[PDB]
Amino acid sequence: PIETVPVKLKPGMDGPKVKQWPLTEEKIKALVEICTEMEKEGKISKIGPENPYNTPVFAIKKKDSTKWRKLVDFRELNKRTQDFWEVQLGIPHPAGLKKKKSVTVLDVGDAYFSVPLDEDFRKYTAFTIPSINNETPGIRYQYNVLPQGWKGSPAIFQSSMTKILEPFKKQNPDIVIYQYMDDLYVGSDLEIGQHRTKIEELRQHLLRWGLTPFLWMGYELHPDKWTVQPIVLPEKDSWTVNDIQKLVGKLNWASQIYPGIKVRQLSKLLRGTKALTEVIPLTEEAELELAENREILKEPVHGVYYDPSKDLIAEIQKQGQGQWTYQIYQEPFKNLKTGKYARMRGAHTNDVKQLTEAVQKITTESIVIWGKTPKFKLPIQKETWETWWTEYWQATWIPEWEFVNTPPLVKLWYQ
Amino acid sequence: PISPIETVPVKLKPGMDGPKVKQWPLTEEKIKALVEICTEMEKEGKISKIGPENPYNTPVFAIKKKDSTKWRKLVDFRELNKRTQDFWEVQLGIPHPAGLKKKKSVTVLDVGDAYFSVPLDEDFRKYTAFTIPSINNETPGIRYQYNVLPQGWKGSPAIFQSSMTKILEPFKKQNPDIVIYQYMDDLYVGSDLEIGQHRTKIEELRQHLLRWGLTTPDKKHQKEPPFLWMGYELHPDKWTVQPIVLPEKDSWTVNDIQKLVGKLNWASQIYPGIKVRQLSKLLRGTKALTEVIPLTEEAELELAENREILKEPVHGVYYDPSKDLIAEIQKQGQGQWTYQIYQEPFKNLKTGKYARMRGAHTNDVKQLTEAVQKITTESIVIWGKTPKFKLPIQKETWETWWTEYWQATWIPEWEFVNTPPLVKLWYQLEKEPIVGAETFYVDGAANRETKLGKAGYVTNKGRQKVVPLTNTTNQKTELQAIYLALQDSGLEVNIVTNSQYALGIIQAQPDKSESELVNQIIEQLIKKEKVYLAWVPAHKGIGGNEQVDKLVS
DNA sequence: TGCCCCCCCTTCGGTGCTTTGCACCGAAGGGGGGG
Ligand SMILES: Nc1ccn([C@@H]2C[C@@H](O)[C@H](COP(=O)(O)OP(=O)(O)OP(=O)(O)O)O2)c(=O)n1
Ligand SMILES: OC[C@H]1O[C@@](CO)(O[C@H]2O[C@H](CO)[C@@H](O)[C@H](O)[C@H]2O)[C@@H](O)[C@@H]1O
Ligand SMILES: [Ca+2]
Ligand SMILES: [N+]
Repeated sequence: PIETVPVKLKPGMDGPKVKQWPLTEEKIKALVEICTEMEKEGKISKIGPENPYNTPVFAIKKKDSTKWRKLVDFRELNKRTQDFWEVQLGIPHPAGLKKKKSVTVLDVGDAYFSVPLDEDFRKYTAFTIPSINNETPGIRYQYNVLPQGWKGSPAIFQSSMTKILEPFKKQNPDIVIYQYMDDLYVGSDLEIGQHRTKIEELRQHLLRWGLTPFLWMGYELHPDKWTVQPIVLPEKDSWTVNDIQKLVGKLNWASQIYPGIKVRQLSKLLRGTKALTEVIPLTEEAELELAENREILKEPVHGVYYDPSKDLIAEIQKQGQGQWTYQIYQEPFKNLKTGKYARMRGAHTNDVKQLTEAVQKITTESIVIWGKTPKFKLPIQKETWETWWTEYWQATWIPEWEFVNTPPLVKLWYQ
Repeated sequence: PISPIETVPVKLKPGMDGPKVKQWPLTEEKIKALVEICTEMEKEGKISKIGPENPYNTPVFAIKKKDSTKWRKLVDFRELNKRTQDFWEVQLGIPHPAGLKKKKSVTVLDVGDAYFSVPLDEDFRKYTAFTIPSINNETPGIRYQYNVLPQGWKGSPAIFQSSMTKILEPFKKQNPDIVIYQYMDDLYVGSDLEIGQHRTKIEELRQHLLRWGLTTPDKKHQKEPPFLWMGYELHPDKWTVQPIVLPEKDSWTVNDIQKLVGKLNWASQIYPGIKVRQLSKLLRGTKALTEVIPLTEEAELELAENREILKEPVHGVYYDPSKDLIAEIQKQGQGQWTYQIYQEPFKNLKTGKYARMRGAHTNDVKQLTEAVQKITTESIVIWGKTPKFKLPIQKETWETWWTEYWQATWIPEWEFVNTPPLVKLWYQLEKEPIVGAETFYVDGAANRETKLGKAGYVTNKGRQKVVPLTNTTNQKTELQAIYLALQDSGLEVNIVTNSQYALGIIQAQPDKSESELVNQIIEQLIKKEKVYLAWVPAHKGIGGNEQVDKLVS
């Protein structure tokens, strides 16, 4: 007896028509078992070829989770679905979530299945389950309730969500709660035991609504312990010609971010035509030029602030030895955050696995700090990434990405 | 009329009306054979005659069935297809026999008049109107509309293939011990049951299909092996592709080579070692489809090597899920690679080849990575899992490559196989400058208008050179300056350039290039013992860079 | 002189940084195959 919220697409846009990619045996058995149970509960229904729309689908296992979790690549549908900020169903982002000592992420996507979906919009949520060796043609389904991973589900459910959270928000006014897609971010400054206690209270608080992948899992963050990776100039007392050449090339690049850096007195050290391994001392004017440049790299960049109307862009660099650097920005050279990852999972043996973990880590930080998911510039070949990335994905969302190929002519972010 | 099965709603694109294309002249031999087939569809109820209120029409023609005395009716619905709504095809791929498991009992069936056994959408039948000449356009003739799925409509294959699955879905769920491969109207059914219980379930399916208006004639009922299925021959323990005809013509046209390479690609799925590099290299060039091409000395040998592979009959085996999958790749040279997928040695499930040349500059290590990715996707398609790889590359070679490359790259669980020619890296750039090696400061420049330029170097030992270049570019002179330094240097050399373009190419350690100049640079790099490359910004008054920039500009 | 799907090989035009040359990629047209 719940009336459906009508949903429209962005004017001048058709529906998603993205082909289903091959799935491994373990993922197909997981989807067939899940989609059969979702069909009994009326949450999905079979469709035919008259529906021209389709969205890829596969399955994942979250961190330290042994059971499968259906995941739909609604990226193309989300871009074509009306932005709910214009219907005022948008969720404001609390600036204090990044300040709490601990933040726990909860998969609350299972609650969306209770709300029906607009009949005229169900045709866009179509997907297809493939068969091994194409034994059976595509078995197409479509959603009848709010699907997980769609940007419209938390917006429509937000009215229902704030009511369920009212008793807990009033008993604990110092706790920040943010909702993004199928996740619920809960942050507090309490002790770890009292924090997990308040988290367990919020779980059982949801079961009081459930009676009237599952909720039991949670992942702990510590945004107060998040650091940044600044540009650093190495400290040497004897410089070779090659050392100074690397330094001038690095400072020349860095001048695009810090316009106060000069290399006039350092370049004049490279006046002659010397062998690269020749050690050359620093002139008096060059010592002041180097010292003054380190001070500029300490102070912040002028005019760098977050614009809520612009997209976030993330670049990642493979530094080797399990090291990975990244920068988040909206306008070029106006970085909002820089960072470096090391000893992640898959280090020293799997680049695609480490890159997948880095993309997840960066997106999580972006959601906590700004409430957005950036578009990634991945240092990997297109075919290399699209072959393996699903095997290592452990998140309920999927960010936008493109592929680049930039040789590291200047070791800028990592010496 | 009678109602066969559950229909599918079909619409036109918004604001679009039906087709009005009329009919082209038809020869009398075809006009005569068409009116006979039209009467049969009226009798069975597949086509209605009333269409004076129908302003639409679509041209119709007819061609004979593949090596069969029957003529096929076809309607050129190309104008209707532009106006029909889009469908999502449920056909995602092609089944392969290498993915089949061994079964004790096998049966193959073909559905009679499949497209004509499924009711068309009621409201859409008006747009399928068509006219046929009665007697050379003397009299008006007979107009008709389709009451079933017509051959030539873009929605016919998807609608039939989906309705076929809905009918088989209850039979498959109530018989889990059975395996059914459905592809269009052809049916594969296999089980480990005794042939008596098998022929029983086969007839149960034959009645069930007849319980929805689908016939299964005995002329296409295959009961005895070898089963002809998807262009193969299915024996109980082995499978093989149907025989392949190689054109042996002495005067090769462009269209002949296209047919030749196409058949070699199809053969490479079970015949190992097929090469098509030199044969396809003859097709490159804007030549007409009728121009005769003489076969080169390398393409003639390549054709002869392929002929020797097809002389002996080869067979594949079936999949055993209890055993691991093994994929072994061999390098064939000139960017050619072949692979075999097997579970027990010398018993190949299938073979294949990767010869794609992507990028202007590459190496064998990149091409091997791409071949592994092709096999991985192919294996997930057929068997749903990634095979263990045996690669002709040493662990040390691969470790050095991926740890030092700036892009993320990886190969799944694999082991080394010492099958020459081994893939290796032909040179490695030092990470630190070489002590005691001469330092070359190279640069180039070219005039954007005259396409003339200079390229040279200057070293710390006083050595200099400048060379004038004609019909060149800024990028070519920058590459040329590096080539000059490599030619005029010892076995160990430091080279400082400002060319981002050249440094990006060389640092990726290519061993082959479409550019003659880059290949000559590669040849010099292999001769050297230690090479160090460094980049400096231009016009910054840095070392020899400011000096050599003046010499070449 | 029809429709639908998959594969490889070549060409061509669009795209974005290596920049106004060069490298990459996806579409398209040739062929193979299936029904
Ligand atoms: N050239 C072709 C070949 C096939 N088809 C599709 C594929 C299939 O879905 C259907 C053919 O229906 P039929 O049942 O008539 O197929 P046959 O020629 O084998 O006829 P028979 O054995 O029953 O005497 O139409 C098609 O459009 N055009
Ligand atoms: O990895 C990119 C690859 O994915 C596809 C199909 O799944 O598109 C998906 O990814 C794009 C890049 O983020 C999105 O723009 C798109 O919406 C999403 O479906 C392919 O288009 C692409 O090759
Ligand atoms: Ca048939
Ligand atoms: N220059």
